[PDB]
Amino acid sequence: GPHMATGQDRVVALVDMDCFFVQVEQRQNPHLRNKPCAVVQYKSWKGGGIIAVSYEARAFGVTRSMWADDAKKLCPDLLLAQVRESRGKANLTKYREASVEVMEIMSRFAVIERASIDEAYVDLTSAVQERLQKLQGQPISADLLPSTYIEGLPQGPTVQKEGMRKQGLFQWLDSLQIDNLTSPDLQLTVGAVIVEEMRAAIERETGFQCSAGISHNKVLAKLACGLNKPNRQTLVSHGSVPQLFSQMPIRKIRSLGGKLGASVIEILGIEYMGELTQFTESQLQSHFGEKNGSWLYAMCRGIEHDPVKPRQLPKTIGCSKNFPGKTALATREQVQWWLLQLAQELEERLTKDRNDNDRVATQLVVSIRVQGDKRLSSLRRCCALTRYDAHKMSHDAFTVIKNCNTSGIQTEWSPPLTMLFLCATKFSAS
DNA sequence: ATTATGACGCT
DNA sequence: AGCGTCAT
Ligand SMILES: Nc1ncnc2c1ncn2[C@H]1C[C@H](O)[C@@H](COP(=O)(O)OP(=O)(O)OP(=O)(O)O)O1
Ligand SMILES: [Mn+2]
Ligand SMILES: [Mn+2]
Repeated sequence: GPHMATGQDRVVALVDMDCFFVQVEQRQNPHLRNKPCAVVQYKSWKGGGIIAVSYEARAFGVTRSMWADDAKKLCPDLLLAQVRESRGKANLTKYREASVEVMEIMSRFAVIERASIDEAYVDLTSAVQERLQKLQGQPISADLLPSTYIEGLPQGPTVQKEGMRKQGLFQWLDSLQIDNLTSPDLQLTVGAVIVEEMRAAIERETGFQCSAGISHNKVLAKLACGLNKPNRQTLVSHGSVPQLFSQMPIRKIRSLGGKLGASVIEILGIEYMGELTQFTESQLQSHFGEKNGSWLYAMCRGIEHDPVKPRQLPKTIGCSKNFPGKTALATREQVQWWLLQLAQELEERLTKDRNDNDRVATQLVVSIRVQGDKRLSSLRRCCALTRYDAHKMSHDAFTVIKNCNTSGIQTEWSPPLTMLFLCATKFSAS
């Protein structure tokens, strides 16, 4: 009853760019705008691999991970933009720099947690409190929420999507008690007003559109974000959770998309997030461990406490390349040349990072994969990163891996390497 | 031959 | 530390 926490203490948003790498390429090249188009890396093997798809192209069935030649079978007029290649490898710098553009705009409104190259969480609790005093018990006009969906509405007592959106929004606003400065629903609404403003700023100042979710925690905010994409934002209230979760596959919730989620389904014989409410906390802890069990018990009730961490910059800087099938590295000279290529891109990014962000990495992590293994990584070894010098870093990387070579022969490498990875970690201020 | 990343958990 | 999981 009165002592039962409801996880309504915070206002959290998740802002996620719409078909991000595609929009970066469409800003650069106007011919690609408002077209079925995708971003591809490499070209020689089956037209290259698709890593981003415009909403026009999705309508034809084009998806991420599809080969471009296969995508063209679904969409013959599909337009393609290629990822830049430097030192023999895909180079994602243009998209990292576009990410920074967006992150710096978001940071003007609130402290953000960078969650990926194209999304960040926002803790809006304080900003909401401030806007609420500005408002002075003034009602929130629908005009302040021109792209917002209220999940679960309209309900009860109609043909257009925008018409439905506004119907739901009006039901929501009509019910709001604006007199209470601590009503969670009011706080979420004001949160949504601020995110409309954030999203307008991102679009005005970069040309990029995005979607967003507004709720009381990160997991619900992310789920909300995807409910109405592209170019829209969705408010998921605490009250909307039982209906929303009653038909929500468990795999849809962040962190449950893999083996744990499959185990929840198999062991408990359920399909939907809401079905978890029928287990005790101890029951869930018995199956899934103390931490997961407690997390699941609260999460299926819409409650989660993971903070929006104040971190805008990535914690690691890495450079990775696969060498699939017959391209696998089988000579020492091969392995050394590619370590140098990776090390050279790493040095470039590290040096820029040091100038921009007043920090220095102190540890170099080296990872490889060997033909036959189908783990992502076969071996991970660390060494000291004492200077930003590609020749030194690549020599050091070779040193820490060179005894993986089963070859009795100096010059040959066996088994061949199907992946190399250099990652700079453990930053210190400088 | 679903690539290039990047965060966090376990022991 | 080195490995595994989950993510975009
Ligand atoms: N598995 C991947 N491999 C390589 N790059 C990826 C992968 N997933 C995502 N990316 C890149 C390209 C994406 O444009 C960008 C953002 O990813 P994501 O938010 O999942 O989709 P998206 O922004 O392209 O479309 P949308 O978010 O509108 O569905 O990150
Ligand atoms: Mn996105
Ligand atoms: Mn994303």
